Amino acid sequence: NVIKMKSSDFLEKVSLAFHRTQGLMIMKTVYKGPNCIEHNEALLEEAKMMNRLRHSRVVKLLGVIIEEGKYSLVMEYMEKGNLMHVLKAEMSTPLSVKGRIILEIIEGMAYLHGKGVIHKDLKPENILVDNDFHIKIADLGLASFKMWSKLNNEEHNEGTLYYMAPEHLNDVNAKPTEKSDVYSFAVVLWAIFANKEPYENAIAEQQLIMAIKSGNRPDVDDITEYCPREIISLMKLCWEANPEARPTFPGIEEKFRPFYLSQLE
Ligand SMILES: COc1cc2c(cn1)N(C)C(=O)[C@@H](NC(=O)c1nc3n(n1)[C@H](c1ccccc1)CC3)CC2
Repeated sequence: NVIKMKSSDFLEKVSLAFHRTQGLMIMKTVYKGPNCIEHNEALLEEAKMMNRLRHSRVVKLLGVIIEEGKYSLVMEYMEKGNLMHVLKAEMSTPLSVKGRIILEIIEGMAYLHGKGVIHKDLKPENILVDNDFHIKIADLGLASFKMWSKLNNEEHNEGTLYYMAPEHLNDVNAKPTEKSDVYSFAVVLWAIFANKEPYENAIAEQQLIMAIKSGNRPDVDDITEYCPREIISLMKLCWEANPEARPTFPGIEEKFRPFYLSQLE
């Protein structure tokens, strides 16, 4: 359940926050300025609906702060940051854990798709990791928070394409689908084993967009550490140019869970 929390609930732009009674949380204040009270109940219900997406692999929206001219969202604190932070830490992550993170991403995405939620911005920054290396899927760019996103863009307030299905590059009139997210997943799979972002040799945005739409993909030979052949096959399957040929997350799960259990766990 969501709390209509108050600024007063916290000790004296994104920022750490210590709730006076509940503890560490993440706050994004989305808006400062004129009153716009007419938006209040829609902002609250939208937060309620996002808060109703509950699953072990989906991040919890803990509270909102709705005040005279200050609107803030409050999220649970994931101790190890996002997945790229984890992949780029000095201490390595063993193959078993990488396999589990993949399985858990599949579960969160199957759950979301089960509820009719198309993420549209899946990427390592939206995959958060707790102290025990379990993951939760987040929506930090507010791609599913329609009203808060508009609130964030209002005039009187005070981006990466690596993971975008090629159908959406240079085409803002295509509607994203579940297969859009599957493509993103494919590139996340590559990042997990490369321990870095793809396309490091790309020079210009227009060169990248045109290259990916012509069929360029992340360089599989650039994976130095060991990567199971089945996982190389999965990412190639998941980033096929034809969206209708990419599998669903339930189809992915039925393949990868028995492979995870028998080979990587
Ligand atoms: C650093 O930038 C950000 C951006 C934000 C935040 C922290 N750092 N805070 C404080 C949040 O609360 C974020 N919330 C989410 O991303 C969020 N909340 C939920 N989800 N994501 C879940 C979800 C996941 C995927 C799709 C839809 C909903 C349901 C609850 C959105 C705004």
